[PDB]
Amino acid sequence: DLADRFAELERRYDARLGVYVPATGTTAAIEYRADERFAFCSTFAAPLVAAVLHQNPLTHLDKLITYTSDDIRSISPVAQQHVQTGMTIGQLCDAAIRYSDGTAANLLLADLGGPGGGTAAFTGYLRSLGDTVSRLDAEEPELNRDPPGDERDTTTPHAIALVLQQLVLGNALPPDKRALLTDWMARNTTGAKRIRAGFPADWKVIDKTGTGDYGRANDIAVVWSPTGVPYVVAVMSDRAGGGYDAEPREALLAEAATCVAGVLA
Ligand SMILES: Cn1nnnc1SCC1=C(C(=O)O)N2C(=O)[C@@H](NC(=O)[C@@H](O)c3ccccc3)[C@H]2SC1
Ligand SMILES: Cn1nnnc1SCC1=C(C(=O)O)N2C(=O)[C@@H](NC(=O)[C@@H](O)c3ccccc3)[C@H]2SC1
Ligand SMILES: Cn1nnnc1SCC1=C(C(=O)O)N2C(=O)[C@@H](NC(=O)[C@@H](O)c3ccccc3)[C@H]2SC1
Ligand SMILES: Cn1nnnc1SCC1=C(C(=O)O)N2C(=O)[C@@H](NC(=O)[C@H](O)c3ccccc3)[C@H]2SC1
Ligand SMILES: Cn1nnnc1SCC1=C(C(=O)O)N2C(=O)[C@@H](NC(=O)[C@H](O)c3ccccc3)[C@H]2SC1
Repeated sequence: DLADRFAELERRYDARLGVYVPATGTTAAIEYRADERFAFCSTFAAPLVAAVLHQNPLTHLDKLITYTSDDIRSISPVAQQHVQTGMTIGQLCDAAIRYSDGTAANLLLADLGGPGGGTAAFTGYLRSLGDTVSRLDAEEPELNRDPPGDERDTTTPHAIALVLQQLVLGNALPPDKRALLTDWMARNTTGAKRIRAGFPADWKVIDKTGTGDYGRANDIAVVWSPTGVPYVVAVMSDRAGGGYDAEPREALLAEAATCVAGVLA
């Protein structure tokens, strides 16, 4: 039984684990703590890039954004290297997805604009996709830091799975913009040890990870079977029992994904 397996993983990793896989015509939804809130961490970058793509003509990707020393205040593997030249919106989208670049995410929030440095407009974008649960309240790095149980900067496995389903498999974006989002997630550099690790090599996986304080580790993915049948997989976790400095445990996500893959294979 899946729920027993997931509960065993929670005990193993001193963690809280949330899992959602939407139903298909032949598979029931998989749910474990699916409606409990967990911090987004960088998983929000996927719908953030969708929002920026949706909002603008595609040639907005070529607009140069300049930024300075006081803009680098979070892990930013790409933006730190390009601070002297600026980055285009397309480069920012690439970095935000593929490297979880926090400065890139903050600059994209600013590009979206409006109250809360773009966080209200981001939340509004999710509302437009029928998500009345998720909320973004802070930028990077603060959005990773809310205490366990705090609702700020949270989604749920169920909510984020349904959002990602619309973005990747549905019609939230026109095909040209959808392809940009999907390809950036396909070329992600941060997810090899999470959902990807739980699915056989002949399944395709595209994903966006998140990692935060209090042992937070997330991954949201779309996977395709070897015959092209897609599934959406959201796995979220935290480790409040270890306090603020608890390490994220990628292996919890890999094991959870292995259990999911066993059901879907
Ligand atoms: C196993 N796993 N999976 N996901 N997260 C983890 S471990 C959590 C984690 C730790 C930690 O110490 O344990 N960190 C560092 O150490 C910091 N390194 C950097 O800030 C920086 O060098 C960097 C950031 C990103 C890419 C390359 C370089 C960060 S990176 C996040
Ligand atoms: C997804 N991909 N990329 N490279 N190889 C693949 S798997 C082959 C494939 C499958 C399938 O059932 O094998 N598809 C879907 O599922 C249908 N749509 C989407 O995936 C779609 O919502 C989307 C359309 C346009 C741009 C981005 C996303 C098609 S797309 C072709
Ligand atoms: C309960 N127990 N007993 N023995 N092993 C365990 S649990 C295994 C384990 C976990 C874990 O994931 O569970 N860790 C963290 O999280 C990491 N802590 C830090 O990075 C940080 O707080 C720190 C870095 C340097 C000096 C002091 C603190 C390491 S500690 C090893
Ligand atoms: C790829 N890699 N390689 N080694 N470790 C990695 S992890 C990939 C990664 C992700 C992610 O998308 O999973 N991130 C976030 O989410 C952002 N979290 C924060 O900035 C954050 O404040 C924070 C960072 C670390 C510890 C506690 C809080 C960053 S951090 C880098
Ligand atoms: C670019 N790169 N190189 N290697 N991995 C990478 S990817 C980024 C990354 C870095 C880094 O260097 O940025 N890491 C550390 O530093 C390690 N942190 C720890 O193991 C950890 O917190 C710890 C636990 C217990 C005691 C002491 C330290 C890992 S975590 C992954």
